[PDB]
Amino acid sequence: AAKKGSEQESVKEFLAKAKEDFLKKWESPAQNTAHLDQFERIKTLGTGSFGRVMLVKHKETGNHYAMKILDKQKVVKLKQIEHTLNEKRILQAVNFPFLVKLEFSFKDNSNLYMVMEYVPGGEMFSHLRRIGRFSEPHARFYAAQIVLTFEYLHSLDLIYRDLKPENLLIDQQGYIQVTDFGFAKRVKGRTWTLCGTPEYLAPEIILSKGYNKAVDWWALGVLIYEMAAGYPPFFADQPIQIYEKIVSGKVRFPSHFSSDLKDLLRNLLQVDLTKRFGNLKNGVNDIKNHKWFATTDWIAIYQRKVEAPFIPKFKGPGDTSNFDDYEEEEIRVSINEKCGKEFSEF
Amino acid sequence: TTYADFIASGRTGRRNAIHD
Ligand SMILES: OCc1csc2ccccc12
Repeated sequence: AAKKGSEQESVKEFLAKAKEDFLKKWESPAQNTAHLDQFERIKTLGTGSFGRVMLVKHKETGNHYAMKILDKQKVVKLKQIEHTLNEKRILQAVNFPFLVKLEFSFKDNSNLYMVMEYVPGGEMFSHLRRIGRFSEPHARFYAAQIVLTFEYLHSLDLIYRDLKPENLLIDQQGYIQVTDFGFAKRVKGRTWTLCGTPEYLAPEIILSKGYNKAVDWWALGVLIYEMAAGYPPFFADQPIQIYEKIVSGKVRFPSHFSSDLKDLLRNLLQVDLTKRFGNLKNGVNDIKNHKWFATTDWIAIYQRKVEAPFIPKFKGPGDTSNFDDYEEEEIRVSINEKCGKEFSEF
Repeated sequence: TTYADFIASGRTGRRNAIHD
Protein backbone atom coordinates (compact mmCIF):
# COMPACT_ATOMS: atom_id res chain seq x y z
CA ALA A 1 0.00 0.00 0.00
CA ALA A 2 3.09 2.20 0.36
CA LYS A 3 4.99 1.15 -2.81
CA LYS A 4 5.48 3.86 -5.50
CA GLY A 5 6.81 2.03 -8.59
CA SER A 6 5.22 2.45 -12.05
CA GLU A 7 1.52 1.65 -11.56
CA GLN A 8 1.21 4.68 -9.27
CA GLU A 9 2.73 6.84 -12.00
CA SER A 10 0.09 5.73 -14.54
CA VAL A 11 -2.56 6.71 -11.96
CA LYS A 12 -0.89 10.07 -11.37
CA GLU A 13 -0.65 10.88 -15.08
CA PHE A 14 -4.31 9.91 -15.58
CA LEU A 15 -5.39 12.17 -12.72
CA ALA A 16 -3.18 15.05 -13.92
CA LYS A 17 -4.89 14.98 -17.32
CA ALA A 18 -8.31 14.59 -15.72
CA LYS A 19 -7.70 17.68 -13.58
CA GLU A 20 -6.70 19.66 -16.67
CA ASP A 21 -10.01 18.82 -18.38
CA PHE A 22 -12.01 19.47 -15.21
CA LEU A 23 -10.53 22.88 -14.49
CA LYS A 24 -11.27 24.15 -18.00
CA LYS A 25 -14.97 23.39 -17.49
CA TRP A 26 -14.94 24.41 -13.82
CA GLU A 27 -13.73 27.87 -14.78
CA SER A 28 -16.02 28.23 -17.85
CA PRO A 29 -19.19 26.28 -17.06
CA ALA A 30 -21.67 25.28 -19.75
CA GLN A 31 -24.92 27.19 -19.38
CA ASN A 32 -28.36 27.35 -21.03
CA THR A 33 -27.81 24.41 -23.40
CA ALA A 34 -31.44 23.41 -23.99
CA HIS A 35 -35.05 24.41 -23.38
CA LEU A 36 -37.96 22.65 -21.69
CA ASP A 37 -39.98 22.57 -24.92
CA GLN A 38 -37.32 20.40 -26.54
CA PHE A 39 -38.35 17.54 -24.27
CA GLU A 40 -41.42 15.36 -23.93
CA ARG A 41 -42.13 14.59 -20.25
CA ILE A 42 -43.01 10.94 -19.68
CA LYS A 43 -42.82 9.72 -16.09
CA THR A 44 -41.46 10.53 -12.66
CA LEU A 45 -38.43 8.39 -11.77
CA GLY A 46 -37.79 9.77 -8.29
CA THR A 47 -38.36 12.65 -5.90
CA GLY A 48 -36.36 14.88 -3.56
CA SER A 49 -36.79 17.92 -1.31
CA PHE A 50 -36.94 20.67 -3.94
CA GLY A 51 -38.18 18.65 -6.88
CA ARG A 52 -38.32 15.49 -8.93
CA VAL A 53 -36.44 13.49 -11.54
CA MET A 54 -38.46 12.71 -14.66
CA LEU A 55 -37.95 10.45 -17.64
CA VAL A 56 -38.15 12.69 -20.71
CA LYS A 57 -37.73 12.23 -24.48
CA HIS A 58 -35.59 14.69 -26.45
CA LYS A 59 -37.71 15.48 -29.52
CA GLU A 60 -34.99 16.19 -32.07
CA THR A 61 -32.99 13.02 -31.43
CA GLY A 62 -35.51 10.69 -29.79
CA ASN A 63 -33.07 10.04 -26.95
CA HIS A 64 -34.40 9.43 -23.44
CA TYR A 65 -32.98 11.31 -20.47
CA ALA A 66 -33.54 11.81 -16.76
CA MET A 67 -34.41 15.43 -16.03
CA LYS A 68 -33.95 16.75 -12.51
CA ILE A 69 -36.37 19.60 -11.83
CA LEU A 70 -35.74 22.01 -8.93
CA ASP A 71 -38.29 24.62 -7.86
CA LYS A 72 -36.23 27.80 -7.35
CA GLN A 73 -38.49 29.08 -4.57
CA LYS A 74 -38.22 25.82 -2.63
CA VAL A 75 -34.42 25.75 -3.00
CA VAL A 76 -34.30 29.21 -1.44
CA LYS A 77 -36.61 28.30 1.48
CA LEU A 78 -34.43 25.33 2.29
CA LYS A 79 -31.33 27.50 2.00
CA GLN A 80 -29.81 25.29 -0.68
CA ILE A 81 -28.93 28.06 -3.14
CA GLU A 82 -25.18 27.65 -2.96
CA HIS A 83 -25.40 23.85 -2.78
CA THR A 84 -27.49 23.83 -5.97
CA LEU A 85 -24.97 26.07 -7.75
CA ASN A 86 -22.27 23.66 -6.51
CA GLU A 87 -24.21 20.68 -7.87
CA LYS A 88 -24.60 21.97 -11.40
CA ARG A 89 -21.15 23.61 -11.71
CA ILE A 90 -19.45 20.41 -10.57
CA LEU A 91 -21.59 17.96 -12.53
CA GLN A 92 -21.10 19.85 -15.83
CA ALA A 93 -17.33 19.71 -15.26
CA VAL A 94 -16.63 16.09 -14.31
CA ASN A 95 -16.08 13.05 -16.55
CA PHE A 96 -15.70 9.48 -15.25
CA PRO A 97 -17.22 6.09 -16.20
CA PHE A 98 -19.17 5.76 -12.95
CA LEU A 99 -20.57 9.29 -12.80
CA VAL A 100 -23.90 9.96 -14.49
CA LYS A 101 -23.40 12.43 -17.36
CA LEU A 102 -25.02 15.86 -17.43
CA GLU A 103 -26.14 16.42 -21.05
CA PHE A 104 -27.97 19.76 -20.77
CA SER A 105 -28.93 22.35 -18.20
CA PHE A 106 -31.19 25.39 -18.30
CA LYS A 107 -33.69 27.34 -16.19
CA ASP A 108 -36.98 29.18 -16.66
CA ASN A 109 -39.12 31.53 -14.57
CA SER A 110 -39.82 28.87 -11.95
CA ASN A 111 -37.41 25.95 -12.14
CA LEU A 112 -33.85 24.76 -12.61
CA TYR A 113 -33.30 21.80 -14.90
CA MET A 114 -30.48 19.27 -15.19
CA VAL A 115 -30.87 16.77 -18.01
CA MET A 116 -28.80 13.67 -17.42
CA GLU A 117 -28.22 10.32 -19.09
CA TYR A 118 -31.13 7.95 -18.43
CA VAL A 119 -29.86 4.93 -16.49
CA PRO A 120 -32.58 2.29 -16.99
CA GLY A 121 -31.47 -0.41 -14.53
CA GLY A 122 -32.88 1.27 -11.41
CA GLU A 123 -31.42 2.30 -8.03
CA MET A 124 -29.08 -0.12 -6.22
CA PHE A 125 -31.41 0.57 -3.28
CA SER A 126 -34.33 -1.19 -4.97
CA HIS A 127 -32.32 -4.29 -5.84
CA LEU A 128 -30.58 -4.48 -2.48
CA ARG A 129 -33.80 -4.34 -0.49
CA ARG A 130 -35.55 -6.88 -2.71
CA ILE A 131 -32.72 -9.45 -2.72
CA GLY A 132 -31.89 -8.78 0.91
CA ARG A 133 -28.10 -8.60 0.73
CA PHE A 134 -25.35 -8.90 -1.86
CA SER A 135 -22.68 -11.60 -1.70
CA GLU A 136 -19.21 -10.33 -0.85
CA PRO A 137 -17.97 -10.69 -4.44
CA HIS A 138 -21.08 -8.80 -5.55
CA ALA A 139 -20.52 -6.03 -2.98
CA ARG A 140 -16.80 -5.88 -3.83
CA PHE A 141 -17.57 -5.27 -7.50
CA TYR A 142 -19.76 -2.21 -6.69
CA ALA A 143 -17.41 -1.05 -3.93
CA ALA A 144 -14.42 -1.03 -6.26
CA GLN A 145 -16.22 1.38 -8.58
CA ILE A 146 -16.94 3.76 -5.70
CA VAL A 147 -13.30 3.56 -4.64
CA LEU A 148 -12.11 4.66 -8.09
CA THR A 149 -14.84 7.30 -8.28
CA PHE A 150 -13.78 8.85 -4.96
CA GLU A 151 -10.12 8.68 -6.03
CA TYR A 152 -11.15 10.71 -9.09
CA LEU A 153 -13.44 13.17 -7.24
CA HIS A 154 -11.04 13.79 -4.36
CA SER A 155 -8.11 14.46 -6.71
CA LEU A 156 -10.21 17.34 -8.08
CA ASP A 157 -10.63 18.65 -4.50
CA LEU A 158 -14.26 17.52 -4.53
CA ILE A 159 -16.14 15.98 -1.61
CA TYR A 160 -19.26 14.04 -2.54
CA ARG A 161 -21.06 13.81 0.85
CA ASP A 162 -24.14 11.78 -0.07
CA LEU A 163 -23.11 8.19 -0.78
CA LYS A 164 -26.03 5.77 -0.37
CA PRO A 165 -27.68 3.00 -2.40
CA GLU A 166 -30.51 5.41 -3.29
CA ASN A 167 -27.97 7.49 -5.29
CA LEU A 168 -26.32 4.64 -7.18
CA LEU A 169 -27.87 3.53 -10.44
CA ILE A 170 -27.21 0.27 -12.30
CA ASP A 171 -26.65 0.71 -16.04
CA GLN A 172 -27.31 -1.78 -18.83
CA GLN A 173 -23.82 -3.24 -18.41
CA GLY A 174 -24.48 -3.88 -14.71
CA TYR A 175 -22.08 -1.13 -13.62
CA ILE A 176 -22.69 1.80 -11.22
CA GLN A 177 -23.46 5.41 -12.05
CA VAL A 178 -23.41 7.91 -9.19
CA THR A 179 -26.23 10.46 -9.21
CA ASP A 180 -27.19 13.45 -7.04
CA PHE A 181 -24.41 15.92 -6.50
CA GLY A 182 -26.64 18.12 -4.36
CA PHE A 183 -24.05 18.24 -1.56
CA ALA A 184 -20.87 17.97 -3.66
CA LYS A 185 -18.41 20.78 -2.91
CA ARG A 186 -15.04 21.85 -4.20
CA VAL A 187 -12.98 22.73 -1.15
CA LYS A 188 -9.35 22.64 -0.13
CA GLY A 189 -9.13 22.03 3.61
CA ARG A 190 -11.98 22.01 6.15
CA THR A 191 -15.69 22.53 5.70
CA TRP A 192 -18.50 22.50 8.25
CA THR A 193 -21.99 22.08 6.73
CA LEU A 194 -24.21 19.60 8.51
CA CYS A 195 -25.49 17.62 5.52
CA GLY A 196 -25.79 14.08 4.18
CA THR A 197 -28.06 11.16 5.14
CA PRO A 198 -28.26 10.08 8.85
CA GLU A 199 -27.15 6.44 8.45
CA TYR A 200 -24.09 7.56 6.45
CA LEU A 201 -22.83 10.55 8.49
CA ALA A 202 -19.26 10.38 9.82
CA PRO A 203 -18.89 11.12 13.59
CA GLU A 204 -17.05 14.38 12.88
CA ILE A 205 -20.07 15.71 10.96
CA ILE A 206 -22.48 14.83 13.78
CA LEU A 207 -20.19 16.47 16.35
CA SER A 208 -19.83 19.72 14.33
CA LYS A 209 -16.05 19.46 14.10
CA GLY A 210 -15.18 20.61 10.61
CA TYR A 211 -14.23 17.87 8.22
CA ASN A 212 -12.81 16.85 4.87
CA LYS A 213 -12.84 14.11 2.25
CA ALA A 214 -12.41 11.46 4.95
CA VAL A 215 -16.20 11.59 5.46
CA ASP A 216 -16.62 9.98 2.01
CA TRP A 217 -14.40 7.07 3.07
CA TRP A 218 -16.46 6.58 6.25
CA ALA A 219 -19.60 6.58 4.07
CA LEU A 220 -17.98 3.96 1.85
CA GLY A 221 -17.60 1.84 4.98
CA VAL A 222 -21.33 2.20 5.67
CA LEU A 223 -22.19 1.35 2.05
CA ILE A 224 -20.10 -1.80 1.97
CA TYR A 225 -21.55 -2.93 5.28
CA GLU A 226 -25.09 -2.28 4.07
CA MET A 227 -24.51 -4.10 0.77
CA ALA A 228 -23.04 -7.16 2.48
CA ALA A 229 -25.34 -7.32 5.53
CA GLY A 230 -28.65 -6.15 4.07
CA TYR A 231 -28.92 -3.44 6.74
CA PRO A 232 -26.72 -0.50 7.77
CA PRO A 233 -24.16 -0.69 10.62
CA PHE A 234 -26.08 2.00 12.55
CA PHE A 235 -29.85 1.99 12.36
CA ALA A 236 -32.79 3.01 14.57
CA ASP A 237 -36.25 4.50 14.22
CA GLN A 238 -35.14 8.11 14.73
CA PRO A 239 -32.05 9.99 13.44
CA ILE A 240 -31.00 11.12 16.96
CA GLN A 241 -30.75 7.46 18.04
CA ILE A 242 -28.72 6.72 14.89
CA TYR A 243 -26.25 9.51 15.73
CA GLU A 244 -25.80 8.11 19.25
CA LYS A 245 -24.80 4.77 17.76
CA ILE A 246 -22.48 6.38 15.22
CA VAL A 247 -20.54 8.44 17.79
CA SER A 248 -20.35 5.59 20.34
CA GLY A 249 -17.35 3.92 18.68
CA LYS A 250 -19.00 0.48 18.56
CA VAL A 251 -19.84 -1.58 15.47
CA ARG A 252 -20.96 -5.21 15.20
CA PHE A 253 -20.69 -7.44 12.15
CA PRO A 254 -22.91 -10.32 10.96
CA SER A 255 -21.31 -13.73 11.55
CA HIS A 256 -21.15 -14.40 7.81
CA PHE A 257 -18.83 -11.42 7.24
CA SER A 258 -15.39 -12.66 6.16
CA SER A 259 -12.37 -11.81 8.32
CA ASP A 260 -10.97 -9.63 5.54
CA LEU A 261 -14.27 -7.75 5.15
CA LYS A 262 -14.46 -7.04 8.88
CA ASP A 263 -10.87 -5.81 8.93
CA LEU A 264 -11.51 -3.44 6.02
CA LEU A 265 -14.69 -2.09 7.64
CA ARG A 266 -13.00 -1.57 11.02
CA ASN A 267 -10.51 0.62 9.17
CA LEU A 268 -13.16 2.57 7.27
CA LEU A 269 -15.64 2.90 10.13
CA GLN A 270 -12.84 4.39 12.18
CA VAL A 271 -13.73 7.34 14.41
CA ASP A 272 -10.05 8.26 14.85
CA LEU A 273 -9.17 10.31 11.74
CA THR A 274 -5.47 9.54 12.18
CA LYS A 275 -6.32 5.90 11.64
CA ARG A 276 -9.16 5.92 9.09
CA PHE A 277 -8.28 4.29 5.79
CA GLY A 278 -8.31 6.72 2.90
CA ASN A 279 -7.01 9.45 5.20
CA LEU A 280 -3.43 8.23 5.85
CA LYS A 281 -0.01 8.74 4.21
CA ASN A 282 -0.85 6.10 1.59
CA GLY A 283 -4.18 7.69 0.68
CA VAL A 284 -6.57 5.50 -1.30
CA ASN A 285 -3.85 2.88 -1.76
CA ASP A 286 -4.45 1.55 1.76
CA ILE A 287 -7.90 0.64 0.46
CA LYS A 288 -6.90 -0.59 -3.01
CA ASN A 289 -4.30 -2.93 -1.51
CA HIS A 290 -6.37 -4.35 1.38
CA LYS A 291 -6.63 -8.10 0.87
CA TRP A 292 -10.45 -7.95 0.68
CA PHE A 293 -9.65 -6.34 -2.68
CA ALA A 294 -6.86 -8.75 -3.62
CA THR A 295 -8.90 -10.27 -6.46
CA THR A 296 -9.91 -6.83 -7.77
CA ASP A 297 -8.26 -5.77 -11.05
CA TRP A 298 -8.62 -1.98 -10.78
CA ILE A 299 -7.83 -1.24 -14.42
CA ALA A 300 -10.28 -3.93 -15.57
CA ILE A 301 -13.00 -2.36 -13.41
CA TYR A 302 -12.37 1.09 -14.88
CA GLN A 303 -12.46 -0.34 -18.43
CA ARG A 304 -15.74 -2.14 -17.62
CA LYS A 305 -14.12 -5.44 -18.66
CA VAL A 306 -15.12 -7.35 -15.52
CA GLU A 307 -18.27 -9.46 -15.74
CA ALA A 308 -21.08 -7.84 -13.77
CA PRO A 309 -22.91 -9.82 -11.04
CA PHE A 310 -26.23 -9.09 -12.71
CA ILE A 311 -27.68 -7.28 -15.70
CA PRO A 312 -30.96 -5.40 -15.13
CA LYS A 313 -33.99 -6.48 -17.14
CA PHE A 314 -34.53 -4.23 -20.14
CA LYS A 315 -37.85 -3.99 -22.01
CA GLY A 316 -36.81 -1.69 -24.85
CA PRO A 317 -36.14 2.05 -24.66
CA GLY A 318 -38.17 4.22 -22.31
CA ASP A 319 -39.08 1.35 -19.99
CA THR A 320 -39.17 2.21 -16.27
CA SER A 321 -40.07 -1.15 -14.75
CA ASN A 322 -36.88 -1.02 -12.69
CA PHE A 323 -38.15 2.11 -10.89
CA ASP A 324 -40.93 2.67 -8.36
CA ASP A 325 -44.09 4.56 -9.32
CA TYR A 326 -44.53 8.11 -8.01
CA GLU A 327 -47.48 10.49 -7.93
CA GLU A 328 -47.32 12.69 -11.02
CA GLU A 329 -47.46 16.46 -10.67
CA GLU A 330 -47.71 19.42 -13.04
CA ILE A 331 -44.61 21.37 -14.01
CA ARG A 332 -45.98 24.87 -13.68
CA VAL A 333 -43.99 27.78 -15.04
CA SER A 334 -44.91 31.17 -13.62
CA ILE A 335 -45.28 34.17 -15.94
CA ASN A 336 -42.88 35.98 -13.60
CA GLU A 337 -39.19 35.28 -13.06
CA LYS A 338 -38.51 33.91 -9.58
CA CYS A 339 -35.19 34.26 -7.77
CA GLY A 340 -33.34 35.64 -10.79
CA LYS A 341 -30.35 37.09 -8.96
CA GLU A 342 -29.86 34.04 -6.72
CA PHE A 343 -29.50 31.61 -9.65
CA SER A 344 -28.02 33.92 -12.29
CA GLU A 345 -24.93 31.75 -12.71
CA PHE A 346 -26.95 28.53 -13.24
CA THR B 1 -32.22 -11.24 14.53
CA THR B 2 -30.71 -7.93 13.51
CA TYR B 3 -32.20 -8.38 10.04
CA ALA B 4 -35.71 -8.84 11.47
CA ASP B 5 -35.15 -5.76 13.62
CA PHE B 6 -34.19 -3.75 10.56
CA ILE B 7 -37.14 -5.00 8.49
CA ALA B 8 -39.57 -4.05 11.26
CA SER B 9 -38.02 -0.58 11.60
CA GLY B 10 -39.34 2.67 10.12
CA ARG B 11 -36.28 3.22 7.95
CA THR B 12 -36.20 0.50 5.29
CA GLY B 13 -37.60 2.82 2.61
CA ARG B 14 -35.73 5.58 0.75
CA ARG B 15 -33.88 7.81 3.18
CA ASN B 16 -33.98 11.56 2.72
CA ALA B 17 -30.97 13.79 3.06
CA ILE B 18 -30.85 16.22 5.96
CA HIS B 19 -29.70 19.82 5.99
CA ASP B 20 -29.41 22.74 8.40
O1 LIG C 1 -33.20 7.60 -9.25
C1 LIG C 1 -33.75 8.54 -10.18
C2 LIG C 1 -32.61 9.30 -10.88
C3 LIG C 1 -32.04 10.37 -10.31
S1 LIG C 1 -30.86 10.90 -11.36
C4 LIG C 1 -31.12 9.72 -12.53
C5 LIG C 1 -30.51 9.51 -13.71
C6 LIG C 1 -30.90 8.45 -14.52
C7 LIG C 1 -31.94 7.61 -14.09
C8 LIG C 1 -32.53 7.88 -12.86
C9 LIG C 1 -32.13 8.92 -12.09
